[PDB]
Amino acid sequence: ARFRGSNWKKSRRLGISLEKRPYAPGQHGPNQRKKLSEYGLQLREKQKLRYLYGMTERQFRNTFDIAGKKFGVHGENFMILLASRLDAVVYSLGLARTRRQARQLVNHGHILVDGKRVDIPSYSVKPGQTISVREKSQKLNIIVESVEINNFVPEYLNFDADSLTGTFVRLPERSELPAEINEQLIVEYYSR
Amino acid sequence: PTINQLVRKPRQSKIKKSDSPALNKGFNSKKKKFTDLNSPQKRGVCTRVGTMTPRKPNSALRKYARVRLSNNIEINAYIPGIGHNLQEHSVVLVRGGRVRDLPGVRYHIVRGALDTSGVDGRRQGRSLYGTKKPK
Amino acid sequence: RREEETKEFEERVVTINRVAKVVKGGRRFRFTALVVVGDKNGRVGFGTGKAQEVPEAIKKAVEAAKKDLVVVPRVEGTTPHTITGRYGSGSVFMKPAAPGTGVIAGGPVRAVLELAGITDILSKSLGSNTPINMVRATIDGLQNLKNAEDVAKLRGKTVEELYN
Amino acid sequence: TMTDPIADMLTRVRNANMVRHEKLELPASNIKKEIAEILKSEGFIKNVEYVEDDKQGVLRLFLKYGQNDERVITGLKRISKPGLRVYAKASEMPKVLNGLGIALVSTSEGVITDKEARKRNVGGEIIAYVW
Amino acid sequence: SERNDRKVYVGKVVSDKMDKTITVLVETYKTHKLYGKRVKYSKKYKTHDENNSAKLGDIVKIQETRPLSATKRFRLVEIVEESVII
Amino acid sequence: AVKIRLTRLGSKRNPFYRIVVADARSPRDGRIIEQIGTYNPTSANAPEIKVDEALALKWLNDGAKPTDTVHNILSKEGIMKKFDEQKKAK
RNA sequence: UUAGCUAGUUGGUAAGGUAACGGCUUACCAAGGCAACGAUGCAUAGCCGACCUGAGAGGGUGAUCGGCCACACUGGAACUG
RNA sequence: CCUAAUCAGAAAGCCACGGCUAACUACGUGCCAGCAGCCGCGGUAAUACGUAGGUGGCAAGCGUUAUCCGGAAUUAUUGGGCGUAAAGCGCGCGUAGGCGGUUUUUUAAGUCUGAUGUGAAAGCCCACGGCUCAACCGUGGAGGGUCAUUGGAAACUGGAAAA
Repeated sequence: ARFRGSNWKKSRRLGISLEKRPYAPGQHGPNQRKKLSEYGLQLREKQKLRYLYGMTERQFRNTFDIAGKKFGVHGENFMILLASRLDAVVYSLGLARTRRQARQLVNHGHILVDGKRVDIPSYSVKPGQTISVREKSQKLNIIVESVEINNFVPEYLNFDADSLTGTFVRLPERSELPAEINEQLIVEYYSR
Repeated sequence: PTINQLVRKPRQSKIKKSDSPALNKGFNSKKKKFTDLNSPQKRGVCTRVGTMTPRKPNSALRKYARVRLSNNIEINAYIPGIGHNLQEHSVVLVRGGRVRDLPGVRYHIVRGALDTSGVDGRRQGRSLYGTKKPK
Repeated sequence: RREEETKEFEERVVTINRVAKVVKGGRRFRFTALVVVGDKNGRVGFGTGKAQEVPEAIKKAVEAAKKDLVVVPRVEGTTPHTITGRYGSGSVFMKPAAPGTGVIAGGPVRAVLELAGITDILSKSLGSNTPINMVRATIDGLQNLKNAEDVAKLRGKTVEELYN
Repeated sequence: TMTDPIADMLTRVRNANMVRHEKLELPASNIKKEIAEILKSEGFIKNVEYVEDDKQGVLRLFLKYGQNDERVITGLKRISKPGLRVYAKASEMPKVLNGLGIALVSTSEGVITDKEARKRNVGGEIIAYVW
Repeated sequence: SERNDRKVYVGKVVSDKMDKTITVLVETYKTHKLYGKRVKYSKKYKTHDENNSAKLGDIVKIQETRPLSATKRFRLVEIVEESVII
Repeated sequence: AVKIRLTRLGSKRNPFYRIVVADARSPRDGRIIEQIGTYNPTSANAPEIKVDEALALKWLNDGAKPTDTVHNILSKEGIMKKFDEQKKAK
């Protein structure tokens, strides 16, 4: 159950962007609903980080606690890890219009991480790595459609747009990653 | 207490007790002793199906049944769900769990595993009470 | 003592009870509610009050909250050291933490510490589970908490020879 | 019969804190003089003055108090008490209150504060925390 | 072979009422896993004399020798202190 | 009755044998005495193999019968050359 | 709410026997030995590296995997080696 | 395993929605049927029974049951108490035991400290490498003794001797 939902109703709940948005989903949606307790705030933050990349919880906890291994602060490490996934590297660099397009691009295998075939969106990208587009498939309608627009480029990731080659450079952070979030609540959620 | 007074006694605990006092099953056959075999559930032949009522403040004709188990013990267990496809001499699988209706019954059978067939009168709690997904 | 509405503030309610006074004939009730008040930058205070309605009672609690105030000795987004709070069997225990951990505690004491501007801190409630006593014990622990400069002035020696 | 003199001195010190009196009187001892000297060297004791009369002691110490009459410590107690004696290695030696407080510890070479005891990589039997 | 300085255990005598054999009471004190305090529990090592040389109440040390009889192993090496009623 | 032999340790498809001294009565994957080296049939042609070649000479000089498999690797290494240079010299 | 247990037991001598020391077994002499710091009995149980849990001290378990032990329808015995 | 070709067409559900605990509306029912881990619902307008819609959690898994730990500081050495809440026996004499006034000298058993051997390997942790990644495996490291031997210290505990 990686992704087969509308993914808008959830964003309607969370108030986040990857007419109808002022309301709440469902019949009892648009009118007054319950308040938010601390547990609800923490769950909301968890979902607001998880549905962003479309991965699952049994993977979420593992990704969370493999970020608990290295030194430094905990949250920042968690986000620099979860934005170090393959789909984050593909989309946040500008090879798509949303996060799920990257998932279908990687599971298809259109990308060539280190110029090699890979069939998982969960691989961990690393510095000193490049990424290609399986040059045989560098000219489909969707790919060249998405690349032309200079949507955005952070300074820890590069481009040669005509060559369609991205590459990791430096460890990112919340300062270089858009869609900024709260770290204390989400780490506190996995305490109790 | 003082440290030496604590050395010369092992700091005894308040060891708990079981909630399913027939979680245990005695030696089946070829023996007279009772084994400590543990199980999450036991089968059994029901020698009578009856019905009783709880104490105050609840009021309802609650349906129960006494069952002879594999370990040749005698317990009581109420049948949940709508409708019961049991009677005397009916074998049945049994779970564990207490009900506050009245003591002398602290189990409840499982619906759909044994002779006790699942009731298809439900569509929401189907994975319990033996109901299968309808189409 | 010396309430101020000049700084920024963040009202935060801990609990509400329906509390009753029995008389001949009917049965009179009067809602109650406790609150904690702080600017989450190093200043905090709790509050209590009672009224026949929710908003008036919580307003009373808040207006009485600013009148009792706490200096909150803080350092590096954490408490300077570890302590144990004790007030009327409502014991409580706090301990500093490496950055990135976050406040972990009970609901009321989480609200107390989140609203006093502490980011990363370790603690666990003990003894009684009623919010009021453990919150008051938490504040008592913050009252008898000291920092390096608060002690280095007292002792004849200085900081940089004794430091966390 | 008195089971422990260190317990007596620390109870005298704390009971002097609760009422605040500059002067106190207590039968001295070599370990008592040394720990009093270290107390003065931390900064908690204003002055030290040993006296002699038949036979031991009696160690008279001058307390310390802040300008607003504020007690310097927030607690004081021992760790090594009879029946359950305790010891502490050099690395395992505890940092009570870190720099804030100190940890009096008796070593093969003498009694010193917690710091020097971890610097020299020689531990010993702790006696009392203070903070 | 010569590699062991045999396990020398001091102790005292408890009885002498058997031929060429005594019952040395070795004494030590050992800790507790749960707490960290010390307490002494005794043992009674039987020992092989030559001519019942040791006395009752003596202080002596012993050493590993070999299995000599039914539950008696150690031999004496040197009597430490011998005296009369104190 | 002690011989150089291998103890496989890999999981399902990439086995990882170990070079180690052992008695023939012991299980292949049971107890051992002292480890020397290891073995790996995968990831490289020629494979990657390590060897003590300092205390391994001790066990060959005081007695052991390495299998012909071990003969292959040690002859490729040439320490068994020094072993026979020590033996057949006199 | 398991308080006395032990008579080859404990010690010696001699011999035999065992790869070996040894009441290991014999005959003689002696009455000691074990036990509140828990003998003996009863009941259960193979043990361990570890596994699970816990912040930590601890608590529970002995499935795979490796080490040691005990056993091969039940009881007794011995040849080979 | 790879090449090339073809189709979104074969591939998704389970629990819960009064509080705890994130998630409400209608109808049926009306102390009946039933729910129930607890507090507890239902005798005619049930957000708690059943059903429908909607929603939340989770997922090729999900819920129940049994068992164990945590929570449980509810065996409390770290980390509990004994006026009234369970807990000071009726008290006395006293063995074994536990504990120990002040100072000096001395021993170095405890203690502290260094080395040596050892605590198999696998495992836990750390770092790296290899199976497309992860799982896993390997490598190496640290860690692990209430461990033994031995070189030093003597404040403290202990042994001896002297005030």
